[PDB]
Amino acid sequence: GKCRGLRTARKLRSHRRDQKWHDKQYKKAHLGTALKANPFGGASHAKGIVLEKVGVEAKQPNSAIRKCVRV
Amino acid sequence: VRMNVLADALKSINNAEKRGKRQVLIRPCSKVIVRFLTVMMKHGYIGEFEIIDDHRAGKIVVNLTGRLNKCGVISPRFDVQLKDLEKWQNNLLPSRQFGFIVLTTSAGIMDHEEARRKHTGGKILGFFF
Amino acid sequence: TKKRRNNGRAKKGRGHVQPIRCTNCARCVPKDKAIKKFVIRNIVEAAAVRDISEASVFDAYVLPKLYVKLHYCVSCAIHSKVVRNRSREARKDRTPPPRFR
Amino acid sequence: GRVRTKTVKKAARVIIEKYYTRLGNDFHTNKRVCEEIAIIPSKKLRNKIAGYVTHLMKRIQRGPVRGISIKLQEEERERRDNYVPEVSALDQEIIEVDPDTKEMLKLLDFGSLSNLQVTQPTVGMNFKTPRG
Amino acid sequence: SGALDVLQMKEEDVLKFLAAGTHLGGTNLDFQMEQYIYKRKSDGIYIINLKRTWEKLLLAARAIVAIENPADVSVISSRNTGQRAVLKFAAATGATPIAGRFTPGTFTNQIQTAFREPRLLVVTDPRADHQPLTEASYVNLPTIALCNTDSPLRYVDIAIPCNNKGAHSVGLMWWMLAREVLRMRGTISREHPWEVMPDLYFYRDPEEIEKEEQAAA
Amino acid sequence: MQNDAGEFVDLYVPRKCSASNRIIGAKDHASIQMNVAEVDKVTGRFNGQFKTYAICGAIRRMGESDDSILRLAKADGIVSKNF
Amino acid sequence: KEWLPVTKLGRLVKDMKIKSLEEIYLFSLPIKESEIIDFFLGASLKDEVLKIMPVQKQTRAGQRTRFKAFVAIGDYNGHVGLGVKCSKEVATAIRGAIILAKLSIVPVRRGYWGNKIGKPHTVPCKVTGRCGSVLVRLIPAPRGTGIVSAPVPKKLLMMAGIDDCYTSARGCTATLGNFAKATFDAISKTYSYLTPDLWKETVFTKSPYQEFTDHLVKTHT
Amino acid sequence: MRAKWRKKRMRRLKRKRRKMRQRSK
RNA sequence: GGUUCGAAGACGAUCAGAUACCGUCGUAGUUCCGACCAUAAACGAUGCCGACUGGCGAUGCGGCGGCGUUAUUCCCAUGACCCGCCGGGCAGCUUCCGGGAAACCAAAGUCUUUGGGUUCCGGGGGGAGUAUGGUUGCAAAGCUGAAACUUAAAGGAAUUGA
Ligand SMILES: [Mg+2]
Ligand SMILES: [Mg+2]
Ligand SMILES: [Mg+2]
Ligand SMILES: [Mg+2]
Ligand SMILES: [Mg+2]
Ligand SMILES: [Mg+2]
Ligand SMILES: [Mg+2]
Ligand SMILES: [Mg+2]
Ligand SMILES: [Mg+2]
Ligand SMILES: [Mg+2]
Ligand SMILES: [Zn+2]
Repeated sequence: GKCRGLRTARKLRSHRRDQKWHDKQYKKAHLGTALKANPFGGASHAKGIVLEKVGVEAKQPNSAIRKCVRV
Repeated sequence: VRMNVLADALKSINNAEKRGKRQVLIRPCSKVIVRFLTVMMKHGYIGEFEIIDDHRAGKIVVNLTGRLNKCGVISPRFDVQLKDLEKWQNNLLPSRQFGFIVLTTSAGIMDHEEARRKHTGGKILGFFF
Repeated sequence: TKKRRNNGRAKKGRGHVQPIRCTNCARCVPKDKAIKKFVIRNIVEAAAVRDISEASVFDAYVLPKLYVKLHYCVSCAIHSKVVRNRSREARKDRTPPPRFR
Repeated sequence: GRVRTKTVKKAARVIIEKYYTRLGNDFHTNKRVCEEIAIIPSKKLRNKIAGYVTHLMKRIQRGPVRGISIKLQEEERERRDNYVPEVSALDQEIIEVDPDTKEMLKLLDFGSLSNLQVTQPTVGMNFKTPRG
Repeated sequence: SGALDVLQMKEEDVLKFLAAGTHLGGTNLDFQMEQYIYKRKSDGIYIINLKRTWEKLLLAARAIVAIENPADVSVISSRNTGQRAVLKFAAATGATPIAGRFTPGTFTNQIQTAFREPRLLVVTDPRADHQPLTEASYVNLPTIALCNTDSPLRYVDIAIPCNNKGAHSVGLMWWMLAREVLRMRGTISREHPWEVMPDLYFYRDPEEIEKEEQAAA
Repeated sequence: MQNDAGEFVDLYVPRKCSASNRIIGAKDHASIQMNVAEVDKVTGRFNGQFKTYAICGAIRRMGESDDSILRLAKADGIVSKNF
Repeated sequence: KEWLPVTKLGRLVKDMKIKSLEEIYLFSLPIKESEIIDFFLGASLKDEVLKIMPVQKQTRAGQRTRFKAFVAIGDYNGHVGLGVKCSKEVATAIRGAIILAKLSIVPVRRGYWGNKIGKPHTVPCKVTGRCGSVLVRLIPAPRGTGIVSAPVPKKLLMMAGIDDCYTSARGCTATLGNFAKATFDAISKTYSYLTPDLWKETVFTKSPYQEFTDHLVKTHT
Repeated sequence: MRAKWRKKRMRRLKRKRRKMRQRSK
């Protein structure tokens, strides 16, 4: 803490609110932008219909075809 | 500007005790400073001192022993009940055998162990050990 | 990494020092940062001094000097070998090289 | 490039301190001295040791050599160190004294010694080097 | 001294001090030595109070006597002015001399051949002998040093104010330091002058040696 | 350090500087303990009595080791009061 | 095999003339031979290798790999040592680190929490040690708490005889080198801390170098 | 790609975007 | 108003190319007056106010004191040197004060022995000082300022090599 007066509780409290929004994990849980970008909508599981069967390459050091499904 | 004279007095004593001197000159004087050192006096941490009387805020010359580890001030002067006193001394004292929290009550400026002995809360001023 | 305590110059409490011009190139350098030579030499150098001395119409003519002051940017100063880099602790001394000859 | 290595210099410096009296000034005699007094396993460094020993002789003859101590030369070092004069350099009938220490002595119980002579202090406090 | 008349400095010692110029210090004065100084000249040289020189000299003598074994009191002088005085001080008192170059590690490197661990160092100058004083910081032993008006008092325990750069003054200070340790240990009586001449402790540079050799011969 | 019954449970009692009254540590290899000999009043010769002073390494490195010795000496009469 | 002392303090110890290394701690003497320690604590000293750390330097042809060993030793009441030795082979690094660990053993002050009944068990007060970025704090704890700490400062404490203590670590504690010897820093200064039970003026004891000068002069010169 | 020239590129691109925007507004 | 210099441009070189570095010429500008703009590695990459904690030699201003030189001359006193002391100021050297990841810093110390007062401000790297909205400006642009998405590193001080 920088300011240390007895009557500075409004100063200290309202400074936490501003600086908590620069916390990345706080930023996404308390905004609706992250929740609406989630395909699940905030659920742990979801059901869907298989559209096609696809395989992706892996990455630079590895080399394998990753069996995936587009749902 | 100068805001808390007791904060300056104890910081000055702590630097000169840390460097091994024998006497310290405390530039501003007040009843709070004189009453605070007399508490440190009664427990043998400092020697006897002397206040110089110019017609302004006087000076003080304090004889030092080698027994003081740290003296400090708590800002702001929080109010402390008897319920909060065990938690405060848990935070800012080294052990449970020695060390003292000086806190002013309506009964006067006086340290924590006996402030509990006459069942009075107060406002915390500082600590020494 | 802070290489030099004073930042290669002599500006302490100014904020701005006027710039000068290098002599080798035309690089614009602050006056306090530039490396300054002050060379004082005779007109005739060392081997013609006898030739003009015998050809002079005067007796015991003291040959004139040539006072010109030089300014160098850091680039020209290094490339002309008027100053050279030194070891890290040797950078700290600032007495000029010996002036016997 | 005729620089003598350590194994020649070290051997010669040991030989000179232990057999100074027997050694000479010519290369050929003390070459025989070195051969019989130390077991040197070949001729070439026997010659190189003997050659350095001869070179060390001339240095020793002129004066002392730091790394080696022949018995004679320090015997006169301790004779030089033991030397003492006949009258003391600390015994004078006039001790030159400036004014200020006369007051320093006056504060001491030595207010006036027998043989102190006061001088006039130098006027002009010009005792610093010019700054440049 | 303890204000004892037997230990008080006398007239025949003061003249020896004044002849050697021990009172004369230098042009500089560090804050650690400012209470060993009387005052300053118009010449720029400081006067060393001889009262405090003597008392500090006697205090150093007390510490040397307390060492029962004289062999583990080490004496060092790197500059050539005090090498002869060190060779003579050890002869009279029985100390172990170290004259010349001090090889770093004599006090801390037990594997070395010249590993010696004394109980007391007497040093001719803290500035020229910075190395032995630093070594004394690694093993617990006090240090005694002759200190001029400018020498720093790092790691020094009994600073004896004197003129530790003059040829005579260094010899005189080592001579009567040896005298007082002998008088206090009982080897010598205080009623007679000591037979050892002070000039036996002065350093004699090569130039003046041949001058007296041809003069004597 | 005693417990409730009064027994000394401390493993040893460490030394403590005579000039600054701080504890000399078990690895303080810059600390000293200097003995100063005692003379008798009439002859001025070594009796066999000492005065012992301890100095922590902080004071020696500070350069105040001799001044501390000087005052502790005149505190016990070894050095003349006038000085 | 037989130990031939080359130090002055070593000769006295072998002659069975110093009652305990606790006596030589009182005078802060430098123990420079490894055999004074195991003479006094040899049966009770346990050693444990904290880890093996392979530092390496890159030369013209490849890398030069040297193994560095951290070894912590100490009897389980009042003594702890920590030594570090780097050598080209792991076996010699361990042997050389134990020798360095033995020379650095420091005694441990242990006190009480609350009331002072029984043997001391905890740290006497709050002590802090530092090296590098590691800050380590030891807080006194009630009896039976145990040691609550990271694994590597815990084993130093169990061989200190401290059987309960609260800790707190700041900095890059994953650097086991600093984090080991920051605990050992806090343990060291538990005698350096002046407590109101140490206000009695010290009665000076006459030193072993001065006490035993006569046997010292005789036995070896 | 030093930041000074990157910023200059960004300014030119932004100016083009703006012009294309009031062309449509 | 336009001497010099010189964005753009023109030509001559060089070059594999050379819309550049080199050379010659040269526009806007560079100068002044009156209005806008509000950004710089606008840096000490280091908020302000206050207290305390080592020395040493300097330098600038003012003040105080002191041997002695040198002018006015006709001595007082003012100037110029010299020797110190005090208060602010720009810095410097040294240091196991202490701190720091270190480089280093008498502050970047008096911090797990954590609280002198108070302001601004950072929360892995990118996207991005970008989109949009608002506001200021003649314009150039300034201020305020996201997200989707992407990625296990990006980075600081020091060490050994090449
Ligand atoms: Mg660079
Ligand atoms: Mg600027
Ligand atoms: Mg072209
Ligand atoms: Mg042109
Ligand atoms: Mg900006
Ligand atoms: Mg900035
Ligand atoms: Mg904090
Ligand atoms: Mg971020
Ligand atoms: Mg990866
Ligand atoms: Mg950067
Ligand atoms: Zn240039």
